[PDB]
Amino acid sequence: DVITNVLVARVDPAQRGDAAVDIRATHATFAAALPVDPAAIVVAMLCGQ
Amino acid sequence: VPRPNGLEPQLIDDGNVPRDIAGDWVYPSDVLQVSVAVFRDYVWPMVKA
Amino acid sequence: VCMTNWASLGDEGRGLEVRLPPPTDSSVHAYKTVLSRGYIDNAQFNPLA
Amino acid sequence: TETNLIPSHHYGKAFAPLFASNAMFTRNQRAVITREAFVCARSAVAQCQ
Amino acid sequence: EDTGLCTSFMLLDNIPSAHLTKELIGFTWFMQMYQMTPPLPEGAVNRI
Amino acid sequence: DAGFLVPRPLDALRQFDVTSAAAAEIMHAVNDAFKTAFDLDGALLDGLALYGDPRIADLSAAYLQYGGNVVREHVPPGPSHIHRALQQVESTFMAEM
Amino acid sequence: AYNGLVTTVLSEDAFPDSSQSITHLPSMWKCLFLTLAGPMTSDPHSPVKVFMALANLLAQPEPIAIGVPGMHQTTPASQFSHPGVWPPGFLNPQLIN
Amino acid sequence: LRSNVLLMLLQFTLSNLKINKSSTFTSDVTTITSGRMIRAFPELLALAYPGRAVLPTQTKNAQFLSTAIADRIGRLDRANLIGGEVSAMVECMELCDALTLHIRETYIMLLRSMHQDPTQIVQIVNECANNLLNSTIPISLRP
Repeated sequence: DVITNVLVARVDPAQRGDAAVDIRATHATFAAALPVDPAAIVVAMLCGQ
Repeated sequence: VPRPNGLEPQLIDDGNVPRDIAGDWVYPSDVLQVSVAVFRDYVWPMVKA
Repeated sequence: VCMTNWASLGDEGRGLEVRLPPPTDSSVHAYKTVLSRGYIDNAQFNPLA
Repeated sequence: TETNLIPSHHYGKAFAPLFASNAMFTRNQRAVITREAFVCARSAVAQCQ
Repeated sequence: EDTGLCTSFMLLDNIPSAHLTKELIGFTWFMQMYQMTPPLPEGAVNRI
Repeated sequence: DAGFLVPRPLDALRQFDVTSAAAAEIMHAVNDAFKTAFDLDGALLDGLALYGDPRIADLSAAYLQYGGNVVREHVPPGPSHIHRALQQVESTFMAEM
Repeated sequence: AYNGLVTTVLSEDAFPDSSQSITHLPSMWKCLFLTLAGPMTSDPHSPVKVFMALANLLAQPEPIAIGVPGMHQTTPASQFSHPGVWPPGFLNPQLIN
Repeated sequence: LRSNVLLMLLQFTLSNLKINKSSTFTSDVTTITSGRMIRAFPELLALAYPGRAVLPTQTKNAQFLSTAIADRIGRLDRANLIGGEVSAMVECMELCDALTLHIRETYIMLLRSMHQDPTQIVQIVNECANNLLNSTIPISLRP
């Protein structure tokens, strides 16, 4: 059930003349993978009143 | 196509056979566009007469 | 002659008009919107577009 | 040796700058030309004899 | 990469046609007369 | 001449088969007629003219789950008003060009 | 809120390198902070990117049979990005002794 | 002569070991072809497509060009995978001949033989490094 891709189809794939998958397919993950620093999240999780 | 012994310079039919100019033709637009250098010197002077 | 908003009196509205000249002049500069840039003169329109 | 070392870690750091480039296959790409030059020389000598 | 017509046999004309303009005209219409470079080369004899 | 199925009243006007490279310049100069009229800022549907096929029909979004499932969410436009106004201009041009 | 348009993932830099073993002390503080900031990210493989990040470390203290073909126990935990690479030991802990 | 001819056709073979690269296939807006997507190179455009010629007077080389089939020009079958990226390959009908084309296709074949998938290159490098360094290759379609 974990989502692998997210695709935007200009025409639904049964009827498009030449396959043109959305370019976001090429990316390794399913979206724009911004990195995050886990040693910076963990400061805000343990502190913060 | 111009003929050598004085025979009038005729032009090409639809079925690629040289028929004589002095008649009544049906130039399609596309053809006129690609032969106006030879329309203006051969068949259109045979129009003004 | 189609001269859009010739009798307007309100405000600027939208910067867009089809001011066709009367047919005594040449009405060719309003039919070169799409595929007619650079390769065509200012006195002719492309019939294939 | 160093006291607290991990031999699968110290080689992972020392062999790091080797395989970060595709210079490992220059010896591989050179072989596919030493083959094709060898057959087109053996078929060039023995077609003259 | 090549990015050109992958040919290797150029149609050339080694003997040019005569640009005769006084006597006997209309026999030879150069393609270039109308301002176009002809696709097949024009010459008296065109070798490959 | 193929593609989407809209009622086309301009049809005797001679036009060649518009490929994907030529439908960019049609789609670019239509979304440049909405950025000049309504003077929007930002994209306003012009993304559809810089990559991919411009002959879009029934734009839809979908995500593929790993277990052999795909959830297409077809989002078509509802009532269209300027296109309803355009199709009467395009059917008056063929009457009085 | 904008999941699917942009997913935040854990950095490929704050992962413990798989050559390093868990006896290295500052290579488990990178793995402790990875688990606490695990569910914060919206990356749907952040279970496997957290679980295999430990299993890269103790890969000779506790040797295990990572059942996905091509991925070895020491394979780094930024490789597990597809749902086909989720190891069958992780999906069911009865396969782990 | 045989030893000299064979050393000339070796230079004919080796000078043709290239990769055919696709330039841009711009559509033809003029009325000579009208819509069939030719390949706009500058003085080679009128030398690659003899079908697109203007034949004003019946000359001997224009008598041959009158039999040119009008649709056999330009691209025929763009095989593009991802929308918005470069196409994989195209099938055009330019002036190129068969003998040179055959040599070029063989050279493309050779490159294909010594090429492995990204699930094989990472299985070579991690085995050429004795799994000291194991690396991640993303699982998304590199076309």
